[PDB]
This record gives sequence, structure tokens and C-alpha cells, in this order.
Amino acid sequence: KVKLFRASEPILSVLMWGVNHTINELSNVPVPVMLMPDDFKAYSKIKVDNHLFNKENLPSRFKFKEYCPMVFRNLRERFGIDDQDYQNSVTRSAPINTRFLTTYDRRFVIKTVSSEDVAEMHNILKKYHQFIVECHGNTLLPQFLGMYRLTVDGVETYMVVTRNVFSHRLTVHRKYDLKGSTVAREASDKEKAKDLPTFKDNDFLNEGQKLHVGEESKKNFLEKLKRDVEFLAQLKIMDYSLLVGIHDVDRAEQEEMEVEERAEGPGEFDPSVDVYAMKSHESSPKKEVYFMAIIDILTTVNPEQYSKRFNEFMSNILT
Amino acid sequence: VKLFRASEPILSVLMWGVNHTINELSNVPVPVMLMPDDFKAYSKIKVDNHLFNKENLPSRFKFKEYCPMVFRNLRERFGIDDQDYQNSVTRSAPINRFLTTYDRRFVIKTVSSEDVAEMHNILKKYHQFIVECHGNTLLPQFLGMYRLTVDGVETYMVVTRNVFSHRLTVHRKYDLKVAREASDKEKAKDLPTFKDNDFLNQKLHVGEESKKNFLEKLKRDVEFLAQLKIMDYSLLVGIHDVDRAEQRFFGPGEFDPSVDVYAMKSHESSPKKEVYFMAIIDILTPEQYSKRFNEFMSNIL
Ligand SMILES: Nc1ncnc2c1ncn2[C@@H]1O[C@H](COP(=O)(O)OP(=O)(O)NP(=O)(O)O)[C@@H](O)[C@H]1O
Repeated sequence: KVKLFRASEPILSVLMWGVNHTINELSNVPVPVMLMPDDFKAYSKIKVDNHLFNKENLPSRFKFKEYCPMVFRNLRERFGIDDQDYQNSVTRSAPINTRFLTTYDRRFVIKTVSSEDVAEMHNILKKYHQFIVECHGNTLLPQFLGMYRLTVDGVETYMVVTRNVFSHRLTVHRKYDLKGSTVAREASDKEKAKDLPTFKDNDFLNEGQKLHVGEESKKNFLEKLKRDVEFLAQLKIMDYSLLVGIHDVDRAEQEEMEVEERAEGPGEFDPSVDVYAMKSHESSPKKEVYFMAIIDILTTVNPEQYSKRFNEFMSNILT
Repeated sequence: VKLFRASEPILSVLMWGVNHTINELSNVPVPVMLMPDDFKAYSKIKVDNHLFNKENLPSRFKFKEYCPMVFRNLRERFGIDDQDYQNSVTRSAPINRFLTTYDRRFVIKTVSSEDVAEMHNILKKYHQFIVECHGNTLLPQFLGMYRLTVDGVETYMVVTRNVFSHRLTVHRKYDLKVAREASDKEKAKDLPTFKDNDFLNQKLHVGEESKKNFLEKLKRDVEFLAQLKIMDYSLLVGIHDVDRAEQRFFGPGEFDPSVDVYAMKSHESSPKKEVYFMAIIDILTPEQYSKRFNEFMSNIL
């Protein structure tokens, strides 16, 4: 049952160590009836200075800092995530990939951020938590599960953990980053020649792509979108995108059969897990699954105007 | 949930620290052998919490464990499971600097910085002695050694196995090592610590059988100690009186010899039915004291 924290780079193993440590300590801390103001200004810090001990995978010397752990544990709770599960998917095997990682099981995403981002998080955290609670966790917004600072070789590195917009099991065959903004966003020649290019607004437009999801899902989604984007506007926030992943069910059935031949449900998902996933309309051309969420909310137009244009472009995304 | 509630914050840090280091060790593989770096090694962690988890721990403190691999191995060679050790330190606060765990299994002794230096000077030879005697000794069993920093002051502690039983009440105590005895001011205490001249003037008979094993062990121990130029140590004797204890259920004079490692049953030819505990203590602060000590303690049984 041991945990070597073996990882490709020393700061990944420090990440694993720190998530493991803080989740254990938290397991020793009772679960409060309510959050109090200073939970939003709180942190935990540890400094480790080992010597000739346990240095197969961890560095002898490192620091780990968790921000407002009572508040992020609460957020995890409101997002339907068990702390044991979170810990396990960070620490049971190395995350794989400023920098962008995924837990080995693709449940969670770990993004390196800047000092300034950490500041943005602190000043919006109370209002964001209040938002999450009055919308019961039903939001296209990023679900923030934890925020850390690692110190390795005297270098500080800030990280935010977030739920994967995409499914942990269904393959993403196409993806767009949409802002709806006035001036042209097409994907690059370098990006378009990549394996899974992140396409942009005008790519989506000039592909003629529509997204048929049918009425009840369309309404749920658009209502989430209105509430979220007005929340962001009132926080005076701009330049966020909607991330759109497309999964082709037929294509994945063929991919799976090809790997299973080389060994010599289908297009169905757990909405409790793949929380941004929607199946295509019962009368849709190709059986598809989409994943749509807002991203990059940390860091001509004003934020109210950003809200308006974003909501219009995303509502016309889908029939 | 393991709230580290304790009389002093230093005991809260000790509980937190043992918990933390044993859990971390459960993630460190048991090596095929100890290596020389293990005898020069330590772990250190500094905690700085701001408005978080302040309910029983200090927000700021430090914890250092000397030579964790060596002491985990000694724990194994003394037949002590790490989870059990952890449980005896962490599950409830130790109690009365000299403490025992709440279950009285282990003693926690506050210790000088020079003692820590003497421990690092004797530890490697002491480990190989524990090896060569397959862990049956009367020497103190060192289970772990820690430096705690709370409120800016350092505090060094050694954890050792209790000489007395963790269940059976001990009635008479003797600290036997120039004549010394107990003092009228110490005499007005609950369980007196009596010395060797008080004893000589607590009549111990264990039979012809156990005496042989016991004194083979003692001679081996104090020969090694003399070879270490260690002197001025004690043999600690405790006497539990069954009939007095009388005046589902454990039995009177009932003990687990795997737990109460030093216990020793009465002989028949003994005026009262007792159980006695014996072990060498206080070896951290010459040959003449090897010979005189051996002679005395054997003519005590
Ligand atoms: N070189 C350093 N060594 C030690 N601590 C440091 C160092 N640099 C920064 N810190 C601390 O680490 C914090 C984290 O960085 P920062 O991104 O500014 O957080 P913050 O937004 O100012 N926190 P908050 O006031 O709750 O919003 C800094 O504010 C300092 O408290």
C-alpha cells in the first residue's frame, strides 16, 4: 500500500506528496457546519529538510503551501468529489501532461499559474463559493478543487486543480476554444497541423459545424451559461473561453475494435462524473457526445459587453 | 479523526510528530539492511499554519526525527509493530520530564542535547549489539528519538519500552547501582524510589531456572556497556504483590510476556506470591562499575 511518489520530475512528486499530506491532515480535521471569514484568508505551510533519508523520489528539501484548505475541501464537497478519491487520483500514479497536467486517470487537471492568478483567486473566492452554493454546484464554470504553491530548488510554482472538462474515458476527437470576440480567432498553421488542434471561433464558423443536443439539454445549458457569465461580468472578468470537445461514437467504436484486434456502453457516460457531457439529439445525424465548459477565468470591450457577446455566440453554438 | 489534544502543546506536537513520521515511514520500503548513512540521517519538518487547525496544535512548530530507518529497525527487532507504536503515542495524550503513553506501554523521557550526542555516538554499536543478541537484552530499548521546537525552544525526547508492566500495579520500586538510600523527603511519596543500601537492609526469588537466563543476559549487557566506557547506570526492579492486588476479567498476576517483556513470575518457595520486573536503565550519561554492578544484582536474586 506504499506510495513512492515516483514521478518524471521532482516537482510532480512533491505535488503528489503535498496532496497526500494535506488530504491526510484534513482527514484529521472535523468538517465545519459553516465556513468562517478567516477560512478565506487561511493557509497551511510545511517545510521539509530531510538529510540522508527518503530521497529516492522526493527531494531532501522542499516546501508545500495549500491555500484556504477549509474552503477548497468544501468546494470539493459541493462538486460531488470525495477527498479520498481526489487524493488517490493525484497520488496513486504520477500526473501526466505555463504547464498543464492531468491525473493519471484523467479525472482532474492541474494547471501552473502565476502569482497574479493566485491573487485573483483570493479576491474572488468568497463570491465564487457563494455562487457555487446558491447554484448547487450546477455551473459551466471551472470547479476549483485546490490551490497550492510548491517550492523546489528555491523556485516557487503555483498550481490550481480543476475538474477535467472532458470525460475521463470518452476520447475527444475535436476541440474548440471559443470566445465569441469581435476580431478574428482562427487556429494556427502550427496548431492546425498538431494532433488534436484547439480550433477557434472562425474555424468553427467556416466549418459550418452545429451542435444538435435537443431541447431539455439545450435549456439546462443555456441557463447555466446566463447565470455563469453574468456572475463573471459582475466580478469584472473577461477573456474567458468556452471549451468544446466533440466525441465521435462511431469513430471510437472503430478505434476500440482496432486496438482490441491488435490485442491478438458505447457513447454513454456517467453524468455524475463526466459532468459537462451531453449526448446528441435523438434525431441527430451522427451519434456524438459533447463536453462544454467555461475555462480561463483567472488570467474595445468591457466585462458586461464581454458577457453579452459570449452568451450570444455560445447560444448560437447549438441547435 | 485524530485530534491531538494534550495537556501541553509540546505533547500535542509530539503526538502529531510520531503520527506524521510513522505514516511517512509506511511509505518507505524496509531495506535489506541498514546502511551507514542511516546512522547519520534525520527527517525534519516545519509547520507554519495561518488561521487553520489551531484548535489543538500550535500554528508554528518543528519536528526532527534522528535516524528514522535505524529506530524503525530497532522497533522491529524489539518485536514492536509501527502501527501499534503510533497508536500508543497518538490515540490519547501521554501522561505524567517523564511520561508514559496512555496505555503505559512506552516511556517518553526528556533528554539533554549531550545525551542525543551520546546516543549518536553509541547508536551503531548498540544496533549491532541488539542484532547479535537477537533483541533479548535488559538494556533500555530505544524506540525513537526526536527534537521538538515549540515556541522557539528545542526539546529532545527518547521513547523507550516501559520496564514495569502496562497492566499490573507495581507496589515496591528499587533503583540499584558508596551507599545510597531513599530520603525522608522522597519517603513521603506514593511509590518510593529506594536505592541499593535501603534494599540490602523486596526479597526476590525467581527460582534456579530463570536466574541463569537472567544473569547470562545481564553479564552480556554490562560487558558491552563497559566496553562502551559507559558507567553509573542502574538496574530497575519493580515488585507487584498479587494477594494485595486482589484486596471479561484479567487474572491476578496475569500478564502477557510478549508485552510486559521484563516480567518474571514468583517461585513457589516465596513468602508472598509476586511478579517482578527487572531491566537496565539510564545508560546515556568504568569496568569497575561493570564488575561491582554484576556482583550486586546477582546476589540480589
Ligand atoms: N520568496 C518567498 N519566500 C517565502 N514566502 C514567499 C516568497 N514570495 C512570496 N511568499 C509568500 O507567498 C505568498 C503567495 O504569493 P501571492 O501570489 O502574492 O499570494 P497572495 O495573493 O498575495 N495571498 P492573499 O493575500 O491571501 O491574497 C506571498 O504573498 C507571500 O506571502
